[PDB]
Amino acid sequence: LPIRNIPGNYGLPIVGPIKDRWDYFYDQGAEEFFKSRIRKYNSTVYRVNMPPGAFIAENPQVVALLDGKSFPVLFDVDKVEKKDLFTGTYMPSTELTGGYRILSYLDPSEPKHEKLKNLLFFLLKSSRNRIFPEFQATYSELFDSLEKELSLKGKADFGGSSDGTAFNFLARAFYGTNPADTKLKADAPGLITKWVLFNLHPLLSIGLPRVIEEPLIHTFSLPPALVKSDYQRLYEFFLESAGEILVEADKLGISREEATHNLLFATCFNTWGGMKILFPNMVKRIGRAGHQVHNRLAEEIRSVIKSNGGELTMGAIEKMELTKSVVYECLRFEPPVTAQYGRAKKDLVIESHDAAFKVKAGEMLYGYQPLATRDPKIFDRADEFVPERFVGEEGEKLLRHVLWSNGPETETPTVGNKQCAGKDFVVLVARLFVIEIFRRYDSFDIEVGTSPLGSSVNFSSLRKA
Ligand code: HEM
Ligand SMILES: CCCCC[C@@H]1O[C@@H]1C/C=C\CCCCCCCC(=O)O
Repeated sequence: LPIRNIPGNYGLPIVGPIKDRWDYFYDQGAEEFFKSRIRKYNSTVYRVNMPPGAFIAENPQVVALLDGKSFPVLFDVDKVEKKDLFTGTYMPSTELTGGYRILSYLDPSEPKHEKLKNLLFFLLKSSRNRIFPEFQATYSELFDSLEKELSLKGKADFGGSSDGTAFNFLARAFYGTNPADTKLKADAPGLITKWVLFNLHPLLSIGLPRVIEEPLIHTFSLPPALVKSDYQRLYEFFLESAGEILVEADKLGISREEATHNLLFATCFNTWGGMKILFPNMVKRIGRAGHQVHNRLAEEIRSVIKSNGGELTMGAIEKMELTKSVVYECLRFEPPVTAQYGRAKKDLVIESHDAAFKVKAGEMLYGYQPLATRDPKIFDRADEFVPERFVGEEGEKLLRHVLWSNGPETETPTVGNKQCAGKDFVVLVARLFVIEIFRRYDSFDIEVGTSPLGSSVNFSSLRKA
């Protein structure tokens, strides 16, 4: 391929980044922010400032990788460092996480990265026999509550009930603990939300005018001290609930304190936060796919479950072709976490589809995943949600291009990479979500809107079987 100069510029100091930040949050939004510049530069690889800049990030300058050929460089640990850039060009204060640099911020070359990731592998593996009955029991309550709300109001706010459900499910599946039986009561969603806000506010817009938002959440960090006691409530819950997992932490040579802050982060930020983005988006997309798709999903899931003697099992789910594919299409069409960063360890040649580009050691690389996963030179009808995309031998090959987990879907998280530790779990619970919906309902209608993180979704009808 021809070597090309990386297009784009960073504009003037201070003023360049601010204008790019207004574009990103207010005047264009992220998708059009990235696409308008692809069109301008005639390149899917270019230089751009990324938020937050201001006083929170020291350097907003990145090289954006916005196609599915160049983006995978971000998985390659021989090529990029993955230290302290989970949230990009800035890092939330370790005051927010008990003074620790949590697993998600550690490079694979740090020994504690191996210990902590192995701990989460154990967390997940040791919960395998609770996932099914706990998901089915807690999500059954969710849908009871949603049917109730629909009959009262004529619509049912999904996100307003499903946040509690997700956390209840995680506590019971991961720790055999019902939050209702603890001091947390039903408080966890609110505590986690505030704490996540304190972590992620430099990257978020909450719909307020820019005159308020910019000074309040985009220039300076929100003080960690103001969430410290909310965090302590969550910490004490993990300390008292994580008994069996803490013995294994002890065996792995991890302090009880470090294990607990890490278990909290993994459950509350990685898992519950990812679920908080994913499930309402799934409802939105599946809802938009229409009633014929719902009926086909319903017929598949029910038949397969009946063929399995009414028992839902891991192996039964492998039969549910459209179900597996729909889940994959949700993850491709709309990756829940869109921002992946990596610092070039050495000088690199990054190939895109029509040119190659030279980056120097130390440059921050950034990918906006939905432009890699909706890349029209990799996927046909790339901006269409196609439920059956991954069905059959030929569709399954395309999975290596589904990147939600910070790696190809065909690859496994290891202690050596930075691929999502809960990869298999996420795909599992997302499938169980679809299974629970369509073993109850032949179809549904939604009303949708925007959320600071993902989507705001209402059911306006739920057609029971
Ligand atoms: C639907 C929910 C989830 C979503 C959307 C999601 C997405 C992601 C993404 C994109 C990354 C890469 C971060 C980066 O380096 O830029 C990541 C990393 C990570 N995730 Fe997940 N994830 C989810 C659930 C989970 C679960 C269930 C676990 C269970 C323990 C988990 C644990 C982790 C950990 C420990 C890392 C850092 C990996 C490492 O340092 O090697 N996440 N996740
Ligand atoms: C809300 C919690 C996000 C899900 C957590 C899961 O561990 C991955 C998060 C990876 C990087 C976090 C970046 C924070 C921005 C999240 C929303 C905006 C976006 O999608 O980029």
